[PDB]
Amino acid sequence: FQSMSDTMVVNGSGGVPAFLFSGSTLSSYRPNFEANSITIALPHYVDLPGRSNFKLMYIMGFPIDTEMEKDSEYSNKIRQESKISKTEGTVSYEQKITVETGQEKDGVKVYRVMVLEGTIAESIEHLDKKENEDILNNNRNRIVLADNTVINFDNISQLKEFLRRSVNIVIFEMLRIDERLRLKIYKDTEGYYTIGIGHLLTKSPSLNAAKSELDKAIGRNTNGVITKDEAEKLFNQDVDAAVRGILRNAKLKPVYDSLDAVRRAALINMVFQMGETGVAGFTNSLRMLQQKRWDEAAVNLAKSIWYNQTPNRAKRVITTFRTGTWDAYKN
Amino acid sequence: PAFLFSGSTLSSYRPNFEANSITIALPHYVDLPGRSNFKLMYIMGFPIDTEMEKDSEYSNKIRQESKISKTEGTVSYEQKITVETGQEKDGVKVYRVMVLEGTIAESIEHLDKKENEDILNNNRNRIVLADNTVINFDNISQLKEFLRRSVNIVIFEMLRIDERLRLKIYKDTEGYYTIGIGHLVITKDEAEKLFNQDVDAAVRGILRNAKLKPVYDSLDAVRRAALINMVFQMGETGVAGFTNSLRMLQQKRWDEAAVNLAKSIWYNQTPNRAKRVITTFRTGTWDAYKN
Repeated sequence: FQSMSDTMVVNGSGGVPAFLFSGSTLSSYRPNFEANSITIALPHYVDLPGRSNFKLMYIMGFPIDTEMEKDSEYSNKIRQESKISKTEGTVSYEQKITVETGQEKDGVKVYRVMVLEGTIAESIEHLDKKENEDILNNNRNRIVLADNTVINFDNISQLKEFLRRSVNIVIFEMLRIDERLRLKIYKDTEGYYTIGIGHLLTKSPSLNAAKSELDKAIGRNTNGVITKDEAEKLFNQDVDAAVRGILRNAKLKPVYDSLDAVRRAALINMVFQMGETGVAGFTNSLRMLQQKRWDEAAVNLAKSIWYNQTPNRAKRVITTFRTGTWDAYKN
Repeated sequence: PAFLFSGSTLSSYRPNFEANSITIALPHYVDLPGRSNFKLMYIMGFPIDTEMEKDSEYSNKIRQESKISKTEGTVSYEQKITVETGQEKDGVKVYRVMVLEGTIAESIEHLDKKENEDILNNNRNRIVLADNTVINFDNISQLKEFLRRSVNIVIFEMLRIDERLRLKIYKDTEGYYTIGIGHLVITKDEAEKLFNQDVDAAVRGILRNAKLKPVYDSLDAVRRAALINMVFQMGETGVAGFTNSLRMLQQKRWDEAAVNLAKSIWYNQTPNRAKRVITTFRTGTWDAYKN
């Protein structure tokens, strides 16, 4: 006679998903269903609010997104792929996104939702969690865009670095307006050679020393000129160091992680302007931001030499601290 | 339910959908053949059993509890059982199936897999019987002891005849202090547990012995009892020294063994027990003991 033994392992190319109920899911939307705790072990189907072709199946409290070629009752229709590349291209800041991990074969798709309708910043933090490392490393990782098209990534690292790019362009564009992008070396007000977006090259008065330091930074013979793309890299590196210093700061680090990445960037904006301890010495204005009283914090920030010395820039940053969007930057 | 999708399941049922595919990540509902009130839901290769008082599309009606004692009752060894583990809250039952319509012997071996320790230790264990009633067990050890008591029904009667069920401490025929059933005051229950333990021992000792393990695999449950019986009397090493007769079972030829056992000093030293065991070996039945 015949005994079936079913265990845990997933040893081959059948497309069974690995660690389907591991890790955690970040969701900005709660399901409800039933009052009995012990039936989340049972399948619960629900449509995602305001969407189409986006039925979810909840099980063990996790959302699973499911697609089928053959017409189905509980499965979604197959989603088309986006024309946004995985290697380059980005998704815009004001769109939510859904991050998934899982499998597909012969017109059947089963994907564990890791991030349900969250921001790019939130997803970046979420996928970086250690508990999630197992499910993201042994499955196919994709992003389901707002328009319900899909971007498939070759690996988790490619996705998160895609997302790293998606957030970082915005701080670049913003800072381009406030500080200027310079693709040739230029000597600034005090007499320091600079390039890109406010990147100091050297503490030496020699242009040659600057041209040499720029070469050292880019890793080629530049002759004092760089491309928009290299400038962006230098910027990203500078951003990363600015966030570094914000964490080593006792007054900035707290108000930092308590803001949405848009406001976090408004802080980075000041850091680029008046240095880390200058911004640090604002004190009273930070606490009002922490408390999420934007209209009041904006009023205190205006009461400053900074608002006085740079009116137009200070308004854009302050309006960015009111409405946690990039509304202040247009045209 | 802790570890709900951990360990392994043994099943005598073959589902009507593809195994080992992405396909199993979607739920499948089967209505177990021949069984009334026995809907199951498969997910990720595991069957989940559910009871709700409320009327439902993919659930079972609340199952009646069996009147069989969880502490000293048995289920007939001729019957398949289902073994489940899980939780109950507010009229709703969620049980992961560990053994689906398996024999008692199959269940005992499967519930001993270390991969299953965590889940049997941390949820409620119950047997769903052939007639759809259930025995709920206080803890998994009690279940294990229940099963063990159900397969040993026969070997117990055999050895209680040959070696006697003694409650108060008596002296074995070698100076050894012996209680229960040839075990080196208590109640008949306390003895039965010791016996289960000593049957475990003998079987473990038999497998671990090079000479006995192969000849033991080529035996049906009844002839196994005969072999276990011999080990209870003389030990693994003594039994294993019966190479002549011993090989005749590994060639499945009896009768030629029934007399090549009476050749022994063993037969001459304890003729009554030995004729019985020999007869048991010959017929592969219990007709030597049923009196």
